[PDB]
Amino acid sequence: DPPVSRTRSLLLDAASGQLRLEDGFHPDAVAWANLTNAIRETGWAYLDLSTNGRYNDSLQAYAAGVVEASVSEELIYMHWMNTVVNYCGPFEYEVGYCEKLKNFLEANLEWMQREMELNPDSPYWHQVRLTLLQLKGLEDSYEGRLTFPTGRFTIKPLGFLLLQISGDLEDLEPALNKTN
Amino acid sequence: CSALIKLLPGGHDLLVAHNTWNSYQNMLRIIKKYRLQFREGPQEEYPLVAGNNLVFSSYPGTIFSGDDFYILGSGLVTLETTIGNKNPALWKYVQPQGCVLEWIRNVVANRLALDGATWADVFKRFNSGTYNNQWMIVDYKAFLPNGPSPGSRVLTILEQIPGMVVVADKTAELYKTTYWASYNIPYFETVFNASGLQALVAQYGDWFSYTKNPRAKIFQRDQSLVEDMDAMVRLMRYNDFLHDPLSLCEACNPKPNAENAISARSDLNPANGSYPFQALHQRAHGGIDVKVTSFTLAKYMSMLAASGPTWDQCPPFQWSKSPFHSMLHMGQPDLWMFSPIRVP
Ligand SMILES: *[C@@H]1O[C@H](CO)[C@@H](O[C@@H]2O[C@H](CO)[C@@H](O)[C@H](O)[C@H]2NC(C)=O)[C@H](O)[C@H]1NC(C)=O
Ligand SMILES: *[C@@H]1O[C@H](CO)[C@@H](O)[C@H](O)[C@H]1NC(C)=O
Ligand SMILES: *[C@@H]1O[C@H](CO)[C@@H](O)[C@H](O)[C@H]1NC(C)=O
Ligand code: NA
Repeated sequence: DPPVSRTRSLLLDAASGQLRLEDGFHPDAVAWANLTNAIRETGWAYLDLSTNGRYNDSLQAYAAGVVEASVSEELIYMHWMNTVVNYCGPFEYEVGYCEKLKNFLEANLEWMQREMELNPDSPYWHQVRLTLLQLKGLEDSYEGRLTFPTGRFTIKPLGFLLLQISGDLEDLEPALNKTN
Repeated sequence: CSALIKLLPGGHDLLVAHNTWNSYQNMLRIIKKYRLQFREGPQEEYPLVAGNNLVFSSYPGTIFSGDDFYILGSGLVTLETTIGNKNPALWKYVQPQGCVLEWIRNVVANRLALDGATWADVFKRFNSGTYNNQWMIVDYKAFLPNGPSPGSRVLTILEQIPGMVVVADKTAELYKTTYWASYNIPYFETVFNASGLQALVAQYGDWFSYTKNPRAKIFQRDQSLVEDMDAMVRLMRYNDFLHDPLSLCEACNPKPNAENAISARSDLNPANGSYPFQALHQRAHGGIDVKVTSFTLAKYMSMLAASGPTWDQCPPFQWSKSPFHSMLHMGQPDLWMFSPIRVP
């Protein structure tokens, strides 16, 4: 049940030095996000989100995911419920497919983590890492627990990754011999 | 999804529009503006990426478009329609190692690219063979209002299937024909052939044809009527399947099919209808938006966006007044009668 407007910032505490969400606009923060929900009136919500370039881009990516999650929690929950809640759930028939998909996604995620470690100087893998940090921060935030990874991190194959891979799954499904 | 890239008469403007086809249950929508400060590489000496600013049509918890439609501060507009793959012999190219999933490849290309060539170059690396799309990359930096064809750089077409990515600059073709339409069918004959579409043309006919499918045909017939932003909205919203001969499905009973339009309304197909293949059935699926931009609008990181199934010439979709009232659609309006809005 989203409010018209919600603004959250993620500050890195000078002392802690821990990340904490605050309400409102704080341009000193690592990131801030503003969700305006006009779905009832226009069929759209609007998000704008900024990260602070005075922090490195890893922390920015993570924080970007965190702040998006914090201003859109209800929308995330509902979208998840509408779209992917049951996908490979606890009670799936297609356990053959779902196990293959979990294996695939875990191996894929591990392969990228490995490539990032093996290629700390790579622009490409750097951009991949930022993308996954953003994903990680989004999931962490929604879960209510902020852990900024400085090295390798684990993405849940069937967590918020599921919201990103809907188009990928259209082909993963047949490639992993799901019936149809 | 449908897309149209329209060169206005006299090259007055270049309009770029995309209409997502999706399950209606996906209709919690967020238009997202990201203002990031990422660098190209893991060191502070690295330049800021070309694509730090981006507006895109999206969904809750979805850290990319999914549609896709993006306006990037690098002057690029990236959009796709999905081609998929019907050749099972290509699936061996879908591997957990050596394949970066499409959504990440998309985000990364969007971030690093300053032009269509580099977008294609970045995106095609570690081709996963998943979310197999035709991507259109419009570089508005290469667009001169009123100017003649610059020969290159305005339009880059990329088509991905497993094990194969084909890329061409299609500026000349855009300027010559005055449009680029996209409608879920690969344009590159090598991609069309490699992904098993010939067999489906052979079995089902024109629907799988690049040039003869209903949308190709409607675009061929009607694209020139897009003379401005609202005309673009209108063609992108287009569904008049009951009365449009181009919406006739000859193997179907009844013959008018709501799938056979620019903006599908599969919900309006009869449940007891007889249909040669699943796309044509009654479904809680169809066009669920239009997003449109222009040279000036892209420049200001801005778009016209309309949310919901088309209601220009079809009754407005309304969950409670639909075969799909029991489907989960939390947070979603019941009645979908929304007009385009400037965003923002
Ligand atoms: C970017 O910034 C963060 C924050 O300053 C760095 O993370 C700190 O790293 C030290 C040593 O790695 C840790 O002990 C601190 O606990 C980290 N702080 C936080 C907030 O977690 C980080 O190393 C920098 N670089 C990268 C690549 O992330
Ligand atoms: C799926 O089945 C095919 C045979 O149709 C087989 O060759 C292939 O190894 C299988 N792929 C996976 C990943 O299960
Ligand atoms: C594609 O397939 C068609 C039908 O078999 C054939 O006529 C054509 O030569 C092929 N084209 C290419 C470029 O592969
Ligand atoms: Na798509």
